[PDB]
Amino acid sequence: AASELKQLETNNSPSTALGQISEGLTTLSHIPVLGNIFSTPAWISAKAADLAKLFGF
Amino acid sequence: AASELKQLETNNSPSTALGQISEGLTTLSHIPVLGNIFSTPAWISAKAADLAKLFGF
Amino acid sequence: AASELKQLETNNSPSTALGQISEGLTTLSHIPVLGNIFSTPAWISAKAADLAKLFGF
Amino acid sequence: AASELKQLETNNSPSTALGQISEGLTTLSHIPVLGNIFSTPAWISAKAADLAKLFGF
Amino acid sequence: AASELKQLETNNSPSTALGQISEGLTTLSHIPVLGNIFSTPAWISAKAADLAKLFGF
Amino acid sequence: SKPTVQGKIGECKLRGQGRMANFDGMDMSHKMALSSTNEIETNEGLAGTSLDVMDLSRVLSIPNYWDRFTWKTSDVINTVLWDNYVSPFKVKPYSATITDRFRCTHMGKVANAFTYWRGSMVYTFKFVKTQYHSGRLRISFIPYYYNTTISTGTPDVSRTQKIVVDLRTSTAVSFTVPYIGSRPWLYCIRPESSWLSKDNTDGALMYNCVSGIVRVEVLNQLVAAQNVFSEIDVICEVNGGPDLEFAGPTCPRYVPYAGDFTLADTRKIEAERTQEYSNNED
Amino acid sequence: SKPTVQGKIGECKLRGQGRMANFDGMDMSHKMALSSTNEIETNEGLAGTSLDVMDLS
Amino acid sequence: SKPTVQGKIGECKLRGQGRMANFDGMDMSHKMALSSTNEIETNEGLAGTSLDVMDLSRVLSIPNYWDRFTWKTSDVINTVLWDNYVSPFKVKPYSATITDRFRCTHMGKVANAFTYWRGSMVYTFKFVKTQYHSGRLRISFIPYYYNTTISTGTPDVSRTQKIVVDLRTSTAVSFTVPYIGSRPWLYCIRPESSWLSKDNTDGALMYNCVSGIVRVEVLNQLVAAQNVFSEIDVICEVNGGPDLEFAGPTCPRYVPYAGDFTLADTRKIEAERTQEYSNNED
Amino acid sequence: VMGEDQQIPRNEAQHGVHPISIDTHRISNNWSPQAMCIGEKVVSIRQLIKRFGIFGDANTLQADGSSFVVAPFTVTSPTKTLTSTRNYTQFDYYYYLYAFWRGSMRIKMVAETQDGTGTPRKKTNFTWFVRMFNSLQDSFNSLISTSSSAVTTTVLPSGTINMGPSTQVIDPTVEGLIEVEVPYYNISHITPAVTIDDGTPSMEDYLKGHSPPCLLTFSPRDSISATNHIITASFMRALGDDFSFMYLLGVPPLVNVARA
Amino acid sequence: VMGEDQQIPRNEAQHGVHPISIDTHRISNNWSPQAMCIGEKVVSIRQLIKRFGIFGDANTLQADGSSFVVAPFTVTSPTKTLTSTRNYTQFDYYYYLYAFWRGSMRIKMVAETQDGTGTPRKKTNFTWFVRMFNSLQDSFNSLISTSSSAVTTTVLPSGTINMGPSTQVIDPTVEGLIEVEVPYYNISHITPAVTIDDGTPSMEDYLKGHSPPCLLTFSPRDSISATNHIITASFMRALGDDFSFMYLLGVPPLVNVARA
Repeated sequence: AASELKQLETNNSPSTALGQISEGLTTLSHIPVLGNIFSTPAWISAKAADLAKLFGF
Repeated sequence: AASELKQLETNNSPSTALGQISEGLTTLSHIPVLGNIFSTPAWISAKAADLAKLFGF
Repeated sequence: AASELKQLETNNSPSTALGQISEGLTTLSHIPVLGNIFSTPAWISAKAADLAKLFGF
Repeated sequence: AASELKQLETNNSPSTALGQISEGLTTLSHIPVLGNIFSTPAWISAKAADLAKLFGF
Repeated sequence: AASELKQLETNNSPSTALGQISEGLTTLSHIPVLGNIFSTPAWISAKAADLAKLFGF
Repeated sequence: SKPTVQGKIGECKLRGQGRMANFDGMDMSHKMALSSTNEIETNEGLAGTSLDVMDLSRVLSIPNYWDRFTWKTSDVINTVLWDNYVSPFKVKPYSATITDRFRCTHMGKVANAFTYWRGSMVYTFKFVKTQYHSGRLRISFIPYYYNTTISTGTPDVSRTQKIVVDLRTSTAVSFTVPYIGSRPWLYCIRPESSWLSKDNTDGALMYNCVSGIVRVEVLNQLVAAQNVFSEIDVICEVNGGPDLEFAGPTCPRYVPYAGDFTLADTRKIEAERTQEYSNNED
Repeated sequence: SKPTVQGKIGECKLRGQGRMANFDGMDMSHKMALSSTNEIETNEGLAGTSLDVMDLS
Repeated sequence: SKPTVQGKIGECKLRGQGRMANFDGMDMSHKMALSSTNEIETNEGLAGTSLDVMDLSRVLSIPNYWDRFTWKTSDVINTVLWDNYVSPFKVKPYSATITDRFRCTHMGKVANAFTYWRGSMVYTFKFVKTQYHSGRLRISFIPYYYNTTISTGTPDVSRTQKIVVDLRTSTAVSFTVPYIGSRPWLYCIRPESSWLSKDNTDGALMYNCVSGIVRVEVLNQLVAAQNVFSEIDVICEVNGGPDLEFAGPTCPRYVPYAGDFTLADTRKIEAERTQEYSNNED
Repeated sequence: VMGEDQQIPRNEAQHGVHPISIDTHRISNNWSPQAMCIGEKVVSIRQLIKRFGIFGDANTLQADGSSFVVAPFTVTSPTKTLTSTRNYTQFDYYYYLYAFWRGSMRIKMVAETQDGTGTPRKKTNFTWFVRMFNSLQDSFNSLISTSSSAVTTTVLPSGTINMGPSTQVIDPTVEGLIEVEVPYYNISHITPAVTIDDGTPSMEDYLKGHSPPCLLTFSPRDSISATNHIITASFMRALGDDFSFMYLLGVPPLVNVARA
Repeated sequence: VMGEDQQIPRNEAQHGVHPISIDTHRISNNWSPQAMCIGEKVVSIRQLIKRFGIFGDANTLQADGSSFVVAPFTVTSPTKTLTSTRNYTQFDYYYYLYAFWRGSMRIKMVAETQDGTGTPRKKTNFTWFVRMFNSLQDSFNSLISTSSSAVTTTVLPSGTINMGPSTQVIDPTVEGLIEVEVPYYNISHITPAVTIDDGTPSMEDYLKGHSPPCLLTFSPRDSISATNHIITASFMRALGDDFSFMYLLGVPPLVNVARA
């Protein structure tokens, strides 16, 4: 979520990169799995800065 | 589109560069073709980050 | 406070970093103390720039 | 225009630089001429990116 | 003024730096003088860019 | 923690909408499509070609028929066979009887919705004749001369730029008429418009929208074999040169018309339509 | 070209005025002076001394 | 994916409009032109010159006629021939009979719409005479002396800065009068304004807007040959020095007038206009 | 200049091939005409058609439980009179020079509340529910009314607004104008530049691809009353940023519009 | 100081050439006068004219289906009275020192609703449709009314608002003031600083280039009623950021304005 909100600001669009001609693109064999790049929320960490905020400081 | 929205923010204007004296500029022989720099939309890609978002993550 | 407001803008979220799988994270022994990274407000300084503003300039 | 709008954002003020003590500044002999740094509008260019937008892409 | 407006945006707070423990800070002997870092307004300059704007361009 | 705000206060102008009348910038529409990124792709070949046909130069340069005139064996030297106003505003009455409906060309369709015009015009003449017809013509461009009514005297042939063509075996003549004016632009206005007359002289002010005239005059009388029709029908075609441009886009003045003209034109249309879309006869 | 928006939607709190009761921050006044940059200069000697007499000490 | 917002909440002040009264900043107008980027180009030569004529120094420095006075063979030594208030506010009554309409110079046009003035003034005298006229004049600048009514006594000639000119063959005298005051600025106010009188003494407070006077006095009586007119008409011209500046722009006090003045002035105007725009006689 | 074959083929003329100047000089230009006097450079119809114009005519909701229905891609055949009074746009004007088109479409609308003819009007102070139907199934078919205009009024049937189609809720008191964009969502990459003589497209026209399957509805969160509470609206439209016209054709006849 | 040719040519005086000081010292200055007491530096008329001032006078819509028409570039000849009561601007004041000008123009307007003279006024609660006409064709010609002011009132003719010209819709309840900018869109790069004795420009004046072809219309999305529902407006104007005055001329006569 945090990651997506950030990218949305930098590119001012959900799209992360430059386009590709559609004639040469295939994702027919692609099989998505539950664990990915956006599956882990940023609040799950123990870095000093994060823990202080977690306890209300 | 994404590309244009981005440039519009950085220059806070559609204009991408510095001007040129008009007396010495000619585009009389210029012939535009359908395929250009803005003809390919950014959502057409298979980069890891893009595919995850595509499937709703 | 100033520090937190700043981080909130850069990451456009309170979260300061990338996430970590929750199964392998433990803070059971962690004991928070009153003095931390956010315990000292930024207005408490004598740097030239700050003192001028302090006196109303 | 584009140039001025840009500078106005970066410095969040029309002023482009740091000040100078007024006692030692003189522009008595300065004679302004019609052709300057802001006399040429940014839309007058033939760079690839600009021409595509010009034709509506 | 311009200088202060700028710093206020970057730090999104008037405070320019990191804090210091208050127990060890003393400004008892500090004597402020009229001439400082914020005493000279940014519009007082003759740099090319500034003079053009000054004359309305 | 949830700190209290202490930063910058921005200045903002709300918009009920943005760039509505402009071609560039940004549009604030909500998207009805599932994707807030919906946008179809554009490339060469979509409709048969690699070129962009929306570019005005691709439209203005299409050769269009416009008028015709006759050249007879009895027209004496110096007879003016045809005059035409040098301007892209090619919009005229359907005929001498129907003056409230009009014909046009691609240049006129465009001019009919613009404020200014610049550039050259291409003129093409097609002489529908025989190799047994012979005569010489004088064809010229006369900057800022319009007609005997609003112009002083007659043009001095000696000071006029021209081409003298010996027509015997040839059948086509072609050339480009360059932009000539005191200003970088001329106005887009029909020559016959009533707001151009000044002192009871129709079109007296057209020198603000027309650069002059192209003229065809007889030099050596046309002669023809006794066994061929003694007249030549001359077709006149016109289109824009590479530098023909316009500047102030607005509302069109005249608009597309799908109604009728004449009882005889409608019968022809019906006969052709029957031939074009029947399964038998209708 | 004029692409459809697809970026970030900000969150904003409108102010009828800002920092009215505070000594620092920013003021949102419209300037009646010809220059939106109007600001007089401050220096030593204005009224006979180099010290700032507004300082409580 | 469409994540829920969790970032920064800004602070914003809405504007019904921005910088309306200022010369710099930004304007929030919607553009009616097709391009949201519409802007014409500026360069040297547009109207004949490379210099920017909107710069006040280009306007203030234009030499302007202002007044004239006579120098006679009978004016004895020490006779005050002419006095003038040192200030850019050159706006006076059309004449002795018409006091509700006025004449001005470029300095006055500007001063008529500003709060403060600084700088020097250039004075130019043109003696319309002959090479057979001879005499010496005393021409000076007297800081903070105005007239016998609001100033104490008469100026001490010995303590006055001046030029003593021997006029025989020469015909022109010129010099610049520098800014002299206790403050960095003086107010822009007409010397005759009624809000300047204090104790039944007109203009008693003008020392807050006028720096003093320029004066011309006779030193050696003018002598002339018996065969030449025994009087010299002296033209006085004035304009701003390189450092003449103003500070607080506002509304103008007086405004352009296109009406009439006198029955005799209108006949002259009509006669000249006939000569200027006729096709015969009107 | 003169010969048996001086004529220049159409396709070559579209590449800039032209006869020599009667002047003998080469044809040339630069950008000073536009920069010194106009302030911009106009070179394409792709630029022109993106300008919004008024769409529809005298639209109102005066019946209980009424709504607006819009056919965003429809273009009406030309007038057959000498007193034309309809609304024209840069889009439908240049439409007549081409045989094909493709792309999204933008619609905008403003609206007021009124208690009778000639009485005061006030900006609608409530939200609007905007819906889009695309599948050629039960809901879409029940909405088709061939004799109605591209901007018409009706009481939406049941099995329409309660089925959950693409829905965008717009609050005018905060957004100002209502602005929405309809995608191309077409069965192929191009559509014939067809024209409708009377009204709107039928099922056959959609199945043929003569128009993308798209019917847009605008419903007010207010109760209408024929007797004393009506809503007066005005719609505008313009092609989206990915729109194209293709395949040039010849011109049609013209006529002046009603002036009075 | 004294001679047969001490006079300094006009063109040289405009380069700063001046006679020696009666003081003998060199003329000098610095920025302390402005920095210590004023807070800014004023050096050009190009700065002054960008300030907005009230344009027009006592403008109202009290007739059914009425609108405002504005001639943005027009400057009226000077008063011929001793009781002048019109509105003045920094723009029309310095206009009289030059022979030529060029550039865009900015217009702004505010408006209220009122049920009669002396009764309460309320900010217009509806949208405004602003249109610009430029071509010297049918629409523009039907709008010309030489005897009307640069800010006048009329019922727009048909073949005007339905033809799709440049159109910007502004919602006051959200934008505050109505702000629009008209481009130079001129036939050449400069225009004579002409003045109109009575009213507005005619076709001949436009064809001659005495004023850029520009007529701006403001139409309210409300129903006006002479009897009890009127609209009271106020317009303002100022030259755009690419505007210039050129070729200095001599000054005109002056007069005081009506004070009371």
